[PDB]
Amino acid sequence: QVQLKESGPGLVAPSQSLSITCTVSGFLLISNGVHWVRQPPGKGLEWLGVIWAGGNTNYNSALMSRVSISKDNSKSQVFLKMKSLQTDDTAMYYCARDFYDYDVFYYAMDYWGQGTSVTVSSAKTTPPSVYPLAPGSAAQTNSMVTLGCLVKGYFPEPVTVTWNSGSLSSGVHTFPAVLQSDLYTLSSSVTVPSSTWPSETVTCNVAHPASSTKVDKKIVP
Amino acid sequence: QAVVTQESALTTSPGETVTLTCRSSTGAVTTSNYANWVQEKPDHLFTGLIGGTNNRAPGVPARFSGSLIGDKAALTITGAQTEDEAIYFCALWYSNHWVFGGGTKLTVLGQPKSSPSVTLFPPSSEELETNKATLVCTITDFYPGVVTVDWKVDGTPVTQGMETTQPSKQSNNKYMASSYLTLTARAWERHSSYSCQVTHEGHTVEKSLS
Amino acid sequence: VQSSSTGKICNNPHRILDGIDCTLIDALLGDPHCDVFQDETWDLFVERSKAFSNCYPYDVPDYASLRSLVASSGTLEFITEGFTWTGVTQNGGSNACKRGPGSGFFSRLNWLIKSGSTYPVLDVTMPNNDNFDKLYIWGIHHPSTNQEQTSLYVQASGRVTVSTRRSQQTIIPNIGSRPWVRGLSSRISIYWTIVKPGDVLVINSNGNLIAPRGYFKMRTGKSSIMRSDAPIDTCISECITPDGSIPNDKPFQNVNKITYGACPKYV
Ligand SMILES: [Zn+2]
Ligand SMILES: [Zn+2]
Ligand SMILES: [Zn+2]
Repeated sequence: QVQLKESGPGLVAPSQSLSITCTVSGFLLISNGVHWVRQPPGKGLEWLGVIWAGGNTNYNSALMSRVSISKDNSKSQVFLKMKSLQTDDTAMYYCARDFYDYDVFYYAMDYWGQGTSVTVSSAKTTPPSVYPLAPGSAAQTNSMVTLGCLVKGYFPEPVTVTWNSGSLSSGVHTFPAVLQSDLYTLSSSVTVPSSTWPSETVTCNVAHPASSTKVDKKIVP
Repeated sequence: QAVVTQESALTTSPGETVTLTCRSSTGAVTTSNYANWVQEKPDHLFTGLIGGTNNRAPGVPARFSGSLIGDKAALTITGAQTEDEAIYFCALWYSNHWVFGGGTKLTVLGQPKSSPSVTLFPPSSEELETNKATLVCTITDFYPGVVTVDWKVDGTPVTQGMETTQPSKQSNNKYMASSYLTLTARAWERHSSYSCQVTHEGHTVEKSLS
Repeated sequence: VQSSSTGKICNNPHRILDGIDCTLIDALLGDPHCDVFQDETWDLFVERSKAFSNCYPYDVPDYASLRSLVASSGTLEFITEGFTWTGVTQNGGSNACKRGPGSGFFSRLNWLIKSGSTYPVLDVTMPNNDNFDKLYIWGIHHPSTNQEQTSLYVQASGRVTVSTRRSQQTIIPNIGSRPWVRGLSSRISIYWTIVKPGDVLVINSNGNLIAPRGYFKMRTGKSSIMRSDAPIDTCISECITPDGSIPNDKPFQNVNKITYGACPKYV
């Protein structure tokens, strides 16, 4: 069957050269073209360029000055080479098969690859600083008090928030990280009954694998 | 080359017959454009749907149809099912150059509307000691998965330092989201009231502090 | 006079190849349903009536002649070669000749078409260094519309020149709509070339080429082809006729003007 896989770096610093590889199976590069489509986080797709079965290429007018698609027909590998990388380039990079119907005469991108994530960051692995979040404005509304826990500026992903080392599970809502500055900040909140806090201790746990740091922080009222 | 434009998001319910559309800045979408309709499922696993404007790709259920409706291209899900929820991308060919559309988020209401639980958290003494203050507003358990977050300072509208995470599905399939307002201790002292305004399904539910 | 056949064609002792529903030429070009005859060999190749093509609509001018040259050689041994087409998309195919999951074409042929924006002026050359003749087979494509012509080969009118040191065929496509066959009003036209040792096949074109995948090894015409719906039996017999086997004991036979093997003279 048709099949395309992308294998690349995952993390490259601004001003270096990105080099993804789309390894195709079940069809020959002399029989079809291969396209490169990139999807930056929270954005639409972007077509980078294409390398035809004949070897000639066609790039996206914009990024053309920095892109360069090639291929080794005998290895079944297409090569997307990008230079002068800049942060914006953080995106999912996909390669999809170019298809042309001989009987009806139309182009189409039929086989999409699985994709490969590439982050362009100049940041060193830095553990997260963890600030506890308590209510402050006690409106005394209802029996469900909600605590929080800010996991500030770490890199790279992921971190692992946990409350009371797992004892609290009901409504632990842990949101996705964002990218303030150049590091990932994230937060997590657990909701408990007013007849539990400050009565009992609700503690926050933030293990961050990449930098072997594991901070616990008790949320006081 | 040109700019392919399409609905931001569309919300249907099972049964209804929806029709995503695909416009071209440069004019009408002819057969010359080979309108391609890719379907992006969860966690970006793209799948071809229709090609060359109306040629239904193999696996694709009969219910998806390609066509030209006037001067724009279209796709019509006839009898949408919950399993049709996805971002539907339109791509238009312009002389050995492809141009995708913004993509459409299709919602297929399968459960009751749920109102978000808003929460505004004030900066922590700790974070403040290092001369930075970050307001954390956690919006949760809303359905359908779409909200608009707006920040306010002393009643006036904020336009800086705010960052809102895109909504994320939950285990119960409702949704959670988050917004942050980042200012320096000094600027945090400079005002008295801070508010997070969560707009979801017409109404706006805000929380505020001082 | 010998004037009667068993009615069957005895499987012994000549190597008799029944093409079943493939004619020789279809098995040669490689109609998907004759994939079984690949590299096959025979003394006598019997073509039945059933025989029906079932791939891209084509016509072979000088058919009966190209048919006979192959029939005689008695081998269908194809030899792939390293043709180098740079600038065009190879492996073309169609729905009128499905294979596997979809679009297919003749196994022994390679449909070239544009590579994105263009179709360069192709011009390969392949030398016959060997000690035997080579029989290349190629074709030219005739789209039925100037639209098709341009979608596939870009150029508004193509051309195919297949020269060796002594020959020179320059056929140019002819756009127009022919009768519908398997959904097509288009056609390909099969041509051929034999390259003598120390010669060079030279393919130059800029459109419509239906490129060769290699060459057919040619031996000496000792074998032959014959059309007959005669059954094949397990028996020994030396004289085969379209009607069947007839004994070569008598000096004259009047059964049929066509026969294979040590046979009585026809009357
Ligand atoms: Zn909840
Ligand atoms: Zn103020
Ligand atoms: Zn004999």
